[PDB]
Amino acid sequence: DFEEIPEEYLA
Amino acid sequence: DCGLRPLFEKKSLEDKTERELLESYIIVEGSDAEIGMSPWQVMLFRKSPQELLCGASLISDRWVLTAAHCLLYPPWDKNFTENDLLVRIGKHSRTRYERNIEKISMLEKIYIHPRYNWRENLDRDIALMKLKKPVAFSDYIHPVCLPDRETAASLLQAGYKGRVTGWGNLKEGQPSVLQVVNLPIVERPVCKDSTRIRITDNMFCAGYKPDEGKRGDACEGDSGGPFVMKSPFNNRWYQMGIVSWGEGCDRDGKYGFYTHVFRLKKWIQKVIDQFG
Ligand SMILES: O=C(Cn1c(Cl)cnc(NCC(F)(F)c2cccc[n+]2[O-])c1=O)NCc1cc(Cl)ccc1-n1cnnn1
Repeated sequence: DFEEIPEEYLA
Repeated sequence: DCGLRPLFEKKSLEDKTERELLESYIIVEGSDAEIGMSPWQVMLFRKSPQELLCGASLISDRWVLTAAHCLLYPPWDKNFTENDLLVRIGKHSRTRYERNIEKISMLEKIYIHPRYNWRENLDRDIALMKLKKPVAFSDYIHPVCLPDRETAASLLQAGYKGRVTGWGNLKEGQPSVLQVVNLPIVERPVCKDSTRIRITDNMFCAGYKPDEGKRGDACEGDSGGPFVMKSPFNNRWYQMGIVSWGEGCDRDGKYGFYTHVFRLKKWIQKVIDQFG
């Protein structure tokens, strides 16, 4: 149930 | 400037429970933290799946302290590497992406104490994480201080209270916001007599005795978080311990065990000036 974080950090 | 919170010490405002700590210098059963109450609180976030991994603390603009078992623990098949995790600083809400407040940083390198004992009792449960790039401080992001020999000697005494914070379980129940609880340090003999686990000088335990009425303890997900104390000498917050282990959560007769930060400062210093 975690809110999606920006893709800039996931990349 | 470590240990001075932008929203409290810097403005000469006190949080609602620090007085309790001061009066003693002579997360289960906790409460919601106040905004900016623990600016050094760090959340170790796992990329896939996106979930809470552990707590941690900010000790400088580029270094984060946590518990070794948060990254390496063979019994539970845990062996995370740099790219498996993210560091979320300045947070309050557990699950929400706090836009314009929190800062997510990537890991450059992980350093686990060479003599960390995961096989037996989590002796030397400590690890350092170097961030790829410096995190900018703010009202919600600020480093805590590390104790020196004198600070440890004067504050690490049975009866003296410390503060533990984390987004871990509320019962042995996920919190909406960062939780906090103040707990008294317990005499070594009592800590030893409460468990069959072998205790070392690299740990200390804390929590209320059954006859003390009050309760509280860290729980799953709080590991790696800070156990801090506010020095009555210079009014700065010092991280004296790291949430390490316990048998269950908040059980009568049991206590939480924390990594003795000062005892391992030699290693911390060595790592920081050698690789950082
Ligand atoms: O769970 C952990 C870490 N952790 C791990 Cl990795 C293994 N065994 C734990 N408890 C069982 C034990 F026998 F003691 C113990 C201690 C050391 C080594 C092996 N065992 O077997 C333990 O607590 N930390 C979270 C935590 C910290 C505190 Cl300070 C208090 C409670 C808890 N929690 C313990 N379980 N959930 N939360």
